[PDB]
Amino acid sequence: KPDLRVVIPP
Amino acid sequence: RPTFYRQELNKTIWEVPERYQNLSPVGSGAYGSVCAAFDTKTGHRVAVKKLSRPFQSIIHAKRTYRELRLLKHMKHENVIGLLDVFTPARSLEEFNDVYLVTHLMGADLNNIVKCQKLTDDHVQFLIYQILRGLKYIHSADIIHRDLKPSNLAVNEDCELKILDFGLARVATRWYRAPEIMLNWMHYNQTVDIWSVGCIMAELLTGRTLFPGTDHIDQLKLILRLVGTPGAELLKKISSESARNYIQSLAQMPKMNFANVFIGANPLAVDLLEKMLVLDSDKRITAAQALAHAYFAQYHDPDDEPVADPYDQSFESRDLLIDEWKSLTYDEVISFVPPPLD
Repeated sequence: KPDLRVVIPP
Repeated sequence: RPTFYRQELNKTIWEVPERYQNLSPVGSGAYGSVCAAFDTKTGHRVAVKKLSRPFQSIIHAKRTYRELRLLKHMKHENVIGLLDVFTPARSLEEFNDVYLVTHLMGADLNNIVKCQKLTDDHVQFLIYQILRGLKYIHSADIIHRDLKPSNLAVNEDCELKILDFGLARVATRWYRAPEIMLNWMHYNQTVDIWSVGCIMAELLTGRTLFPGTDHIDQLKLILRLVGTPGAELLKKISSESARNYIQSLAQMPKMNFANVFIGANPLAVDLLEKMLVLDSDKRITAAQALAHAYFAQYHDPDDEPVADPYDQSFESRDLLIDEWKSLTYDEVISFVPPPLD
């Protein structure tokens, strides 16, 4: 699966 | 029947199964209030929604039934599904409240953008998933009708799901196709492709594409990019007044999208051109878009499933409030939970 990352806000 | 426990939050009684703990009011509306809670059965946090008087009128009852039927049918990795649906009622005689439970995924697209700048890669993967879930949805003869960033949930792995389908029949308006916004004609699935287009453009340039202050102002921004209507499309507009207003407009030529999205992937600009076509019959379909060069790194025909047949004959039945209510009860009664992973 795609090696992408994203930051999720609080 | 699970064990329920009732409690009062924001002046609303919530009676739910004990599996749902630490309920926290997330918000409210004319549709119903929603609570955040932790589901001790899956070990996952979830969104518990309590409908606002589901059966106040024939209209509401039918709308309630439509939402329940729609959510129960949705089974795809890129679309929100029904984790659970229940009512504290012990029979039809006392049936009155309907609770819907869904997965709390992380954050909507707006909150992602607000946190970081996305790479062309992210956009590719994000728009791909949108089209993947849309292919599933459209294959079932369903039209979301209200795609926008706030209706897109994204997790830490950049995975996405489409939520909140339009059930009814600035913001929202900015991602709507023109034939809808002004009721020019009976629209088709491609209205969602128009939305995808507006969303993609925004992710690439960091700017809303058609932020019109009102319907006319937006139509002008739109017609300025894609050009004014041609005779072929005009003949499709059923409203005589609509046709009349269109013809009153000063003709305009389609713009070169490359001149609007300078610096963007040539392939993404091409796809945009294909989605932002004024005539809905000429817009690219979900299935077709997945096969576009822009998604070459994510496309897999054997892993882009369609849906089972979705029976909507109910839309044309004329029933009493209580018939719609009993129908809804039957749906609640027959709900089978999703396999535990």
